[PDB]
Amino acid sequence: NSYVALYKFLPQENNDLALQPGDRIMLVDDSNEDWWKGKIGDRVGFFPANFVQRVRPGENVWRCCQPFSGNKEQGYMSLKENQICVGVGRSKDADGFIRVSSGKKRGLVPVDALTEI
Repeated sequence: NSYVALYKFLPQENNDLALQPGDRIMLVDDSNEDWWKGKIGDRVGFFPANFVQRVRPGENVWRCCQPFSGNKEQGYMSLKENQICVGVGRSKDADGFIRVSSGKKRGLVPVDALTEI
């Protein structure tokens, strides 16, 4: 049931849940395709389904600290500053990169383009 927020979300309705990038969220209800219910702290409410990503046990959450332009055809994923990424720290490679997922995309990014939330 564990997710992370990818983007800022300001509540529109009383029943909404405010999100900040990097927030850990417990999923409560994904029965609607557009609006999911979840919990952060003691707050519960709705947010856009596409604003979150799964985080598995033993996965790290990072934010991009400098932009990276990546060649997608070779398996590199471009990053914008403040973009949220999920991966496993010890999977970093011999060449200064690491594979991470961000939203629906995945690829190699520089280790030095990432920092802890």
